[PDB]
Amino acid sequence: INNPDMRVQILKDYVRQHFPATPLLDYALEVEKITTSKKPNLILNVDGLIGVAFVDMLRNCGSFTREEADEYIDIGALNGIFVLGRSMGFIGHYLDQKRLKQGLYRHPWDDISYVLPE
Amino acid sequence: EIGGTEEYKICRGIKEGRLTKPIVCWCIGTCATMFSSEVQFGHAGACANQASETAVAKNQALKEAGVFVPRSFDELGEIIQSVYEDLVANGVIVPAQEVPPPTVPMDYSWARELGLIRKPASFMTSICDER
Amino acid sequence: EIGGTEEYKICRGIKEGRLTKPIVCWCIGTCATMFSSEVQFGHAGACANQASETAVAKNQALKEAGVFVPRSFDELGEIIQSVYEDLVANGVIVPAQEVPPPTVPMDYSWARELGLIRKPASFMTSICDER
Amino acid sequence: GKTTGIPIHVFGTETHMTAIVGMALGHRPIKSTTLFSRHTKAIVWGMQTRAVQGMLDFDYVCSRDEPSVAAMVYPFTGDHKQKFYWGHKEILIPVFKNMADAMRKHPEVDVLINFASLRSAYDSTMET
Repeated sequence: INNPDMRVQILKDYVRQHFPATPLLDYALEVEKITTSKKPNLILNVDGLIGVAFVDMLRNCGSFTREEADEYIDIGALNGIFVLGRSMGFIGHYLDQKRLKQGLYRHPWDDISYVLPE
Repeated sequence: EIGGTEEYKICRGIKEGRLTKPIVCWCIGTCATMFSSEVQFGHAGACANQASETAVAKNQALKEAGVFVPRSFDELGEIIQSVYEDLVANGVIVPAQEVPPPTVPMDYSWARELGLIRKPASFMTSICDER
Repeated sequence: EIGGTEEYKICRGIKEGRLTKPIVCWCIGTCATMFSSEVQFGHAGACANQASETAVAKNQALKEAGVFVPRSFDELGEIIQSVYEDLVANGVIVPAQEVPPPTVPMDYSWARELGLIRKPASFMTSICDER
Repeated sequence: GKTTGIPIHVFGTETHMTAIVGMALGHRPIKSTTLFSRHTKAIVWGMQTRAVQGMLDFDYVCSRDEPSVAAMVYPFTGDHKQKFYWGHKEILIPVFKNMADAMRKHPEVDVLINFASLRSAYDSTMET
């Protein structure tokens, strides 16, 4: 709680400064208040911060009806955000491995517990 | 420790003849006596409400009861050794010959941290660092 | 070694005064003398064609030339030490004080084999074993 | 020896090589003058990663400033880099498909260690 996730900070601060209303974020931050008073690392993480902020955006940006906002969450628009976003990193890695002229991987046997029948 | 009257049950047990084995005891919280105001220590039950609940009072009572009480905590090792040595001398204790115990391997994590081992990285990245 | 006449070039060099430094030499293949038939040893050029190409002959010639030749291979250490000790004594060699070398971490593979470390398997299978 | 019951007497580097012979027969109880410097750089012909690491470890304990293996030549793979260890530090050594490039890219090299089979050893040494 005293050592924040920078990704959370960046977003939290943008959201607070530009969103007209953030009711669900406010609710989540209240839950964070409770959980962090159990164990200090029970912070609202980047997945929680993006999740609730996105709901607040769909609901309170004024472009969607409740029904529409709810349908979009349900049909997994949020999964789309992660998939689309992460696709950049993944392509990045592919290119990186190719450029690094990295050879075929085989997992080492000493890291596998073979518990076969007799 | 300071706070409570639990330590006095021992004095009672010795007096009653229930407790016969040698008992070494030291009650921490002697400093509290020197403070101008009531000081609540780390523990929940480290608060002296009565005059009897002080570490000083308890130590005095135990010493009077026949308990082996050191001058301060610093002399605790000394008095324990004193008692022990007398018990060996009186054949109460017969120290058993020391046997070496089974050997457990060092955890990999630890070994790597103290840099005793080296294991080559199978992977290589250059785009992102989350660590 | 038995086979060849390369070892004789040293006798020549000593006699000519080109080689002045102490030389210790032992030629292996002395057993060959005791065999009723020609025996081809491990190496390609470990075959004595002439009588001069034998280990016995070579060792005799070298000893006569002034080379420090031991009785058998077993006495090689002895004669090397003998020569060395005489060179220290004569101040030819001044042994340098030993400095400890940089330390390299143990290879994981080795450590695990001598059972000095323990590392838990991240995976678990139960359907097929290709090992 | 234990499991079969066969009498096996096992010895190491601390025992003399020909000490077991004595035991068994019951006689004893049971051109250029200087080739290399601390600066010498070499090219390894062949995919001998174990040997190269062997060299690099020797170089480190010898307190050499730089590793003795400059590059490797292996005609079956394309050009790439091989991971190695310089103490506890991981380092990269280039592997070349053609000797011509290895020599060109590494003029500091004066030594070639050839691990070619008896077959391919003549032609490669000739090429060097």
